[PDB]
Amino acid sequence: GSSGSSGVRRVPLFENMDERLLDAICERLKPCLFTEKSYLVREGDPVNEMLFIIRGRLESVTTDGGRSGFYNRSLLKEGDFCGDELLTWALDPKSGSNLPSSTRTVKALTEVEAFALIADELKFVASQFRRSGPSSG
Repeated sequence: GSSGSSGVRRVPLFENMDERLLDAICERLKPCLFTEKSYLVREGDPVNEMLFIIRGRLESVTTDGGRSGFYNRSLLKEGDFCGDELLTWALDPKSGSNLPSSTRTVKALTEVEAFALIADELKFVASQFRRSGPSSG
């Protein structure tokens, strides 16, 4: 592609995370791209890997709940992350009830450009670091 400036500019997700944890997680980033009819996250289904939107577009759709009609369609802005729950999942070792779940169902309508992130590698680097303490602050 190009490889220049990485997203996660001012993302809250990586608030507690440390640089070392970033690079590590970054080093995990694998070369992959999403095409038409490409499902990133699925509501109700487990999450194997997370996708960090670097630069592209996507469509958010829901099934459960809703209002006026059916399936509330929507769009995500730039830097929008899906299955973010995974991030926490890894950050949460206590949570050992199978892979996490997505918040909504997103798809790829146009050529998207982002990387992939496996929970395993995540949790690994997550636990390895393990930086929380007796809730200080």
